[PDB]
Amino acid sequence: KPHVNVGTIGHVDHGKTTLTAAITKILAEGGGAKFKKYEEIDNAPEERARGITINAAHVEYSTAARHYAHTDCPGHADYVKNMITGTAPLDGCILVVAANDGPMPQTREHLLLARQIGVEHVVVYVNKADAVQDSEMVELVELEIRELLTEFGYKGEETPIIVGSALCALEQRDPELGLKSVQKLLDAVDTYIPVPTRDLEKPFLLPVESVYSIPGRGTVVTGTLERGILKKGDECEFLGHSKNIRTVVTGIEMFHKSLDRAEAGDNLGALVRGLKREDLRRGLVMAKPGSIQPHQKVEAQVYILTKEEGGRHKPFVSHFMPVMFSLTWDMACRIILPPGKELAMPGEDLKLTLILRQPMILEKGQRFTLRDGNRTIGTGLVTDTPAMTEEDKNIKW
Amino acid sequence: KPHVNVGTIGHVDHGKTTLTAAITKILAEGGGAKFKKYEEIDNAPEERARGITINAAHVEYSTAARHYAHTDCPGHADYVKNMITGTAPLDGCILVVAANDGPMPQTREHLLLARQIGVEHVVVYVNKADAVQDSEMVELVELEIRELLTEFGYKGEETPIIVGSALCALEQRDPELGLKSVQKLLDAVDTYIPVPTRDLEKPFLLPVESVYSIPGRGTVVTGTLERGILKKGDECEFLGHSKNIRTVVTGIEMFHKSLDRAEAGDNLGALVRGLKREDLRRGLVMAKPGSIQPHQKVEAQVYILTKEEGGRHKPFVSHFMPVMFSLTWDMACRIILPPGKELAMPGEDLKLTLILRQPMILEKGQRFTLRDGNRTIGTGLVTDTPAMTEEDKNIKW
Amino acid sequence: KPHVNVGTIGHVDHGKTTLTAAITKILAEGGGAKFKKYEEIDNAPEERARGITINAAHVEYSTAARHYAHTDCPGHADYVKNMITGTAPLDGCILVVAANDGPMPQTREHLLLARQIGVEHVVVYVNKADAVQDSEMVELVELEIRELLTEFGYKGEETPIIVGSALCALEQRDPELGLKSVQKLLDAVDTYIPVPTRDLEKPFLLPVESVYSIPGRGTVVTGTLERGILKKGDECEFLGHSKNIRTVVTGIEMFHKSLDRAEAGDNLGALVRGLKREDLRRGLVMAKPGSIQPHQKVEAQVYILTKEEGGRHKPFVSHFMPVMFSLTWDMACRIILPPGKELAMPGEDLKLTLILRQPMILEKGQRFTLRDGNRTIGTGLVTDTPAMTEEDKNIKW
Amino acid sequence: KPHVNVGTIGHVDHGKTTLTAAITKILAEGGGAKFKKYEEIDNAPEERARGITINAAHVEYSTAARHYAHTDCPGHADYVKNMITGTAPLDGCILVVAANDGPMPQTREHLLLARQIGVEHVVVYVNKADAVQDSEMVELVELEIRELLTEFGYKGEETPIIVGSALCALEQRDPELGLKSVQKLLDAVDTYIPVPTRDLEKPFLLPVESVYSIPGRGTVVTGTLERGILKKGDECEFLGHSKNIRTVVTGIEMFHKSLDRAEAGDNLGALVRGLKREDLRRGLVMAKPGSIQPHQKVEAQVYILTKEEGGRHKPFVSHFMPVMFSLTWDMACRIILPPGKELAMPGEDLKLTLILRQPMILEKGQRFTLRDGNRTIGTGLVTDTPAMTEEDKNIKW
Ligand SMILES: Nc1nc2c(ncn2[C@@H]2O[C@H](COP(=O)(O)OP(=O)(O)O)[C@@H](O)[C@H]2O)c(=O)[nH]1
Ligand SMILES: Nc1nc2c(ncn2[C@@H]2O[C@H](COP(=O)(O)OP(=O)(O)O)[C@@H](O)[C@H]2O)c(=O)[nH]1
Ligand SMILES: Nc1nc2c(ncn2[C@@H]2O[C@H](COP(=O)(O)OP(=O)(O)O)[C@@H](O)[C@H]2O)c(=O)[nH]1
Ligand SMILES: Nc1nc2c(ncn2[C@@H]2O[C@H](COP(=O)(O)OP(=O)(O)O)[C@@H](O)[C@H]2O)c(=O)[nH]1
Ligand SMILES: [Mg+2]
Ligand SMILES: [Mg+2]
Ligand SMILES: [Mg+2]
Ligand SMILES: [Mg+2]
Repeated sequence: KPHVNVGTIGHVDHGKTTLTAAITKILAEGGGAKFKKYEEIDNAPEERARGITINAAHVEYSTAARHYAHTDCPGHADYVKNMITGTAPLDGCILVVAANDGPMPQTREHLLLARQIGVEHVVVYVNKADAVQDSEMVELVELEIRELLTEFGYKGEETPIIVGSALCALEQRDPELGLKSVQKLLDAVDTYIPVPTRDLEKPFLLPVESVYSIPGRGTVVTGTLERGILKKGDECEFLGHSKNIRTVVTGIEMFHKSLDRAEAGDNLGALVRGLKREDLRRGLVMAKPGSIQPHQKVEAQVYILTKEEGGRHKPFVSHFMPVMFSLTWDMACRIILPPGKELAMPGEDLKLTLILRQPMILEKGQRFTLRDGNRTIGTGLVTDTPAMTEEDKNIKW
Repeated sequence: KPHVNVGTIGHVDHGKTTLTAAITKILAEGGGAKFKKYEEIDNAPEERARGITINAAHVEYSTAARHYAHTDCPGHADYVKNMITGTAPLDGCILVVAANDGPMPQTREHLLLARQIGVEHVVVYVNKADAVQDSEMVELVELEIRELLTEFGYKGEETPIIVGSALCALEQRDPELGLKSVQKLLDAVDTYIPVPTRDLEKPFLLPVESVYSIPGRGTVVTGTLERGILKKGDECEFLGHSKNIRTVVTGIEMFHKSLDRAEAGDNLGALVRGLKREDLRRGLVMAKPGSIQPHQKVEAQVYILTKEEGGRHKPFVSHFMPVMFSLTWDMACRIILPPGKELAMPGEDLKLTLILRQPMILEKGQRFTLRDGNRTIGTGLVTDTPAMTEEDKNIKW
Repeated sequence: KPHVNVGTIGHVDHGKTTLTAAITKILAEGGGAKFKKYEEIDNAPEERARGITINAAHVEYSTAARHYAHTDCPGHADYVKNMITGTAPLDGCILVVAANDGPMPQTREHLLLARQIGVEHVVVYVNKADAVQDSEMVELVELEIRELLTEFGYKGEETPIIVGSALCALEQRDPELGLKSVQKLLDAVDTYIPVPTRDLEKPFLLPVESVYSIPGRGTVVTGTLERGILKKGDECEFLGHSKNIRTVVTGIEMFHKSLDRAEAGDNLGALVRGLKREDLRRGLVMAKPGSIQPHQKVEAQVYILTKEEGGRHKPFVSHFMPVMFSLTWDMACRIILPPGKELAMPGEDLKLTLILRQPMILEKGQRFTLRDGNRTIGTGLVTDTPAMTEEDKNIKW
Repeated sequence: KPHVNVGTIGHVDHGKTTLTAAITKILAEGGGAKFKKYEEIDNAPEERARGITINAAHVEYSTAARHYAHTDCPGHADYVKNMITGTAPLDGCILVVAANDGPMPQTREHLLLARQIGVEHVVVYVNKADAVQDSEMVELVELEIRELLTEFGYKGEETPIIVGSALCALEQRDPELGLKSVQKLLDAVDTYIPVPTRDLEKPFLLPVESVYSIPGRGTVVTGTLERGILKKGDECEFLGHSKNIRTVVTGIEMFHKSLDRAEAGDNLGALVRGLKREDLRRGLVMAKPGSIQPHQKVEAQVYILTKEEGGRHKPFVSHFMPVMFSLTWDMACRIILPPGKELAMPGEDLKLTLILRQPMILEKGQRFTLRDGNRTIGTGLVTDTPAMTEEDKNIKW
């Protein structure tokens, strides 16, 4: 069946793990010798991805329509890092909000992060409906949630909100609160969360990994199509490093065979017309003409690694100038702390403003790492590509 | 129940009006029903919108779930002008493709136009299935349409494609091809085409209509919130006329009453901190900080008005410099004709590249008119905001 | 007295009309008929049926046992046209063969036609016995006739053969040859030619004349039961137009009353379970399931109308495509002329092969007309139902 | 004396055997139809028709006008299997109906089988008139029987119905009910039941037994002409294995001599023009062009043999592909238990739908066997040739 990656988000102690466990138990009830229990998921593995350690539980379960890869994390820190470091792909989120607590600070942070990483669809599970002494408490929280969703870019009025008790469901009790709510939840997830797509419909985008030439045929740029479809003869535009080159792809090569087309995910060699090897370089991005434009200024959510993770031992102030690695390029940039913030502490995550020396393909949602010296000092997510201020372009380098 | 605006699109003679008539007839079966017949719909009345005449038929029908306003136009020129002019809202399109003919030129243009004007979802009706013997043909056409959808930005694999005969449906015969296809079509419309929204979850955006001052209180900008929600105390940013002014909305007023918030559709006066009346002007756009960026170069589908439509008398050539009006602003721009067109054919639409003298809010899907002197010679839609090339700078006036 | 439709057949000048006149003469004595002189019967009135003109004399006479409607026609062409169109229904035929001339071409053609239209009983009158020198001739002709009878499907051995002189009978002379032979002929007719039946034991067959709906009850098809018995609750199948629809007849209505059954000859409305108006159309035949199979190709003896009969003025060639009308249906068909035949001349009858665009109920013995636009150009009788050939199926309409 | 195959049919205990015995006496007394007593007959000589067990009692007796091969079977199962396998050919049937019981289930089932096997003539013996007091009971039973006959396609109005007591005739008492009734029965039997005929008038049909070549002369197919007449020069068509080949019989060989014609029952060698040995194969049927059409779907009354008879010791579901043998061909088929039936128990007969991977000559009334491995799991009789559903066609073997 179609595969979908989802995850429970929401403030600590609201029931994310209980829901996840209840889901695995309910769906694995149609016969099953082994399925992850609460405790087994509450204490999840530690995945060291690029020096950063994040405790995350990954369970799999299937509905009558889709196979799901579900991640649940023990603490808020795991979510922040995980969502910013783009370790676990995500097509949709199950926002768990304990009825008796209502949206909490982490509830909002996760929503922001889910929005910023590209999640456009969320399903809300108002958990702990068993511990509620007022049905008034429920109707009120749903309203607050829909407004919260809209506040964070989601269609609050369209978002499915299921009310129930993940606990009752996990301990197979009071079906109207437990089992039923979870079924209603899974149904909402099957219908509201879109199935992943290789985004073949978006303008092709190919980060140039390398360049080479074949005597007698021309210059070839290699790379993996991150999205769209590249067709032989298609017009292309290379962007980055303060340059814009418009030409045509006269040939596509994969597995030593000439092809008429390549699609997102294909590692290919694109033969381009007229251009010579010195005209191109790793770092440029070949895209459908006019589909994207380089950005030199960006706002990004950035996790600053701790010394343990191999990052900085001390904080840094505005105008700190590490080198940003994103896609296949690397570019020097200047970090600008938010108003107030005088120091950027290691282990801390914040919304930073980054200005690259030269405009590069830096799309919203695009991930990057910051390196100073030979170590990674931060990992981030582009959240906005604000307009370069008059003072910004008057920056020194 | 929910109201949704839809319309049939596709190449002439593929069955758009027959399908429309079939739908009305079928949904007319019982209740307080008075439906329009083929002839009535085919002989679409003309309508004038800002000096531009268009033959368009409008019918209404409701499924069990929604009410629909449906637009069907006789000729291709009708759709081109109607979709570029932005006369009415379009939440979804019903792309009609005749099975024997397969996708044709107008099939492509309408899809592109639909995507450009903002239609995110279309449902496809492969018509005239009755006129085919080889289901082999139909299968190929469906595959072809899915690639076509993907080619134009729509999720081809996800798009509902219904095969049938609008004629059999209209003439109440061969139900598997007729009635049942129409029922499947309407279901798909009900489920795949989103209900309109006021986009309250999007970043607030307020095109400034005017500016005034209240002694002892401050400067006020007036305008109608185009999307999102504005709250008293919200940080805001004015964009346009090469200016980036960031401040805060300290007061929102409507009906001579102060408000804590306003949302899309509200015509309001927004009191802003610090700024003076000379610091602002009609044409600027007040938006959530960093949400949008002004553009100076844009690609657009532009309809060149006819001489009798009040358009220009002499077709203009590349580098013509009309004045662009969009939102509440006006700005000089330079036009660059498409590669392959030496002149802007009157009464014809084309893909122009326009460069504004100054960056202004010009979002994709945004409409604008081009005026030469006091007369409008073209009305367009932003389709892309390409990277401003070094050459595009060197151009003067 | 039961009623039987009979008629004389046989070669021109063999004595059909004289015999017919002799019969009325002999029966007029006892008041079982009004004597019609040879001259009155010979100068047969011209009649017009669906434009087709044929001269036929109709006389009525009664034997003590039955009442008879006797048809006698002047020329071979009248017989051919009459039998192909079935203008004068025949329950049995009196084959007249002149002993002095023996079986002739038309003797064979009439027996063949008689067989093809469903006549199963023929009594023979070997006429002009007064002109045969001896029995050898007669005895030999009789033998030849019985053999001929068997050659065309009849039981030559059981078939009554009366020898005599219709002329002697008519002129009341030579009692043995005349009077006695005619009385013997009539006795044989009374005995060997069975009274007509409604074929109530045959599988019911109801050509659908129209379809209508009764709110709260369902879809009703109307038509005249051509044969068999239809009972409420009976399973039925609708055949034709490449449709295979099986259901049950849940109601039978005639004279605005609900009936439990109807019989051949009844014009009724059959309420059929589950089907909607869209499922059915005039032209389909409702029949006992599996009782009949639609045919798409047939051989038929076809009379091509002259322009005076409203037909074509010019001959047509092989592959001509009129529309065949039979029972309550109409269907395009392609005509294939006989081997050698290069032109179908108006006023000519010939064996044609017709292939329908779609299989329809078209049985051997079934009649049809061929129309080109608004005029009937041919009227035919199905004589065989050959299976479709590979190239036949590969017909382009 | 002419020979006519006959047998009694009717519900159990209605007096079939008694009537049989009563028959062997009345004719063995006068002449030498040597009677066999009730017990002899009642305990019929169990016969085997290809493993298939059939307790059938055979008896011969003659009437001054004919010799008869009369068969009587103990249980319902015997008749079903006997008629389905056609082990004992029937030119006519003697339907026994207890006048006190009237038509019962088996009475109807036997009439249907009789019709399904081609029996066109039945004589009815209303038995046990001695057990009935009122004459109304009787006349009512006769009316019911005539309705029953008509219901099954027989001419209920002309079918001879004899009332009496087979027990009285047998025990020679009450001549009116006994003797005189059986005398009336036999007279009706001699009169109503016609004499068979090889049928030399239908389109020649030659199931191909084998193929061989005569170098310098051509390909020869051998087989016994099942019907019609084949003449040298006649055009022919090979049907089966979806290979429609047409040609001409350039030679006929029987008894090592070249003949001009051959007729039904003749085992011959047919030399066909142009075709090569590879072009033909056993199993194909050579027939007059268009005279017959291959069938890939069929409904049939199939008897599922019992393990004792060699059938699959277990029942089979609607999804089973045994191999079907009929005429000289063999073909894999998919059995489709009718909607409702979930299994096919051995020893049980039922209407089945059969889909052959290829269109073979399988006419209604044609017999076949079904095999699993080298075991015959069922024997059947084709009763209907339904159209292939677009579903049936999309069948993968
Ligand atoms: N009463 C009640 N307690 C619940 C429910 N769901 C979870 N809990 C309890 O709340 C605590 C935190 O739940 P847990 O799933 O670990 O929260 P997480 O941090 O979001 O994963 C545990 O003590 C759970 O047993 C519920 O529906 N009702
Ligand atoms: N055979 C067939 N003709 C159709 C069907 N739908 C429409 N048509 C015919 O196609 C022609 C054009 O249809 P119309 O609805 O006016 O096309 P439009 O130009 O797309 O509006 C008319 O002659 C219709 O009767 C269909 O399902 N089958
Ligand atoms: N000698 C003789 N002539 C006869 C007899 N019956 C008819 N004819 C003559 O044969 C001719 C044709 O007879 P008619 O009845 O018109 O033949 P039809 O064409 O078959 O109707 C006339 O001249 C009749 O008088 C008969 O029994 N004997
Ligand atoms: N009263 C009466 N009994 C009869 C008559 N014919 C047969 N029976 C009885 O009915 C029973 C069944 O008859 P049988 O010939 O075995 O029936 P079958 O199964 O149709 O062969 C036996 O007990 C017979 O004695 C009859 O004319 N009158
Ligand atoms: Mg947890
Ligand atoms: Mg139209
Ligand atoms: Mg005459
Ligand atoms: Mg018995």
